[PDB]
Amino acid sequence: KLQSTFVFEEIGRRLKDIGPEVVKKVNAVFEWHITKGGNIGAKWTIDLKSGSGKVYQGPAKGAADTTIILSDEDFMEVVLGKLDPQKAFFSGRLKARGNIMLSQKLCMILKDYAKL
Ligand SMILES: COCCOCCOCCOc1ccc(C(C)(C)CC(C)(C)C)cc1
Ligand SMILES: [Cu+2]
Repeated sequence: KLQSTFVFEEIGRRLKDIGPEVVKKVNAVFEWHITKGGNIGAKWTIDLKSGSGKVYQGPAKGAADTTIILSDEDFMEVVLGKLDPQKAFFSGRLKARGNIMLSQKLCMILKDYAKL
């Protein structure tokens, strides 16, 4: 059981409401590899390229623009504000592949949706 699952499911619920506005600012597809034992326990895609966006399990149906790899616990610590994702990147706990420049847009945008 991964705690990250609750977050991804809630994100999916959120996008059915704020999706269209999130997809216009981001315009990208994000893949997530959540580890538990250095072992990938779950893969998630957050597609923000059309409509209201979508969250689904597994690898991206097409190319992912950015892939983020981190532990279940570290993901949760970033979600709860206890671990800065940029510090985690420079420390080696958070890995990012692909277009790392796109990673900025995502946190900032949903956060601003976390204050409404
Ligand atoms: C151009 O960037 C310079 C290098 O900095 C890299 C920073 O990388 C950290 C940002 O990547 C993340 C990591 C996690 C997240 C969260 C977990 C907040 C996204 C979420 C809540 C939608 C899962 C967002 C962006
Ligand atoms: Cu920033």
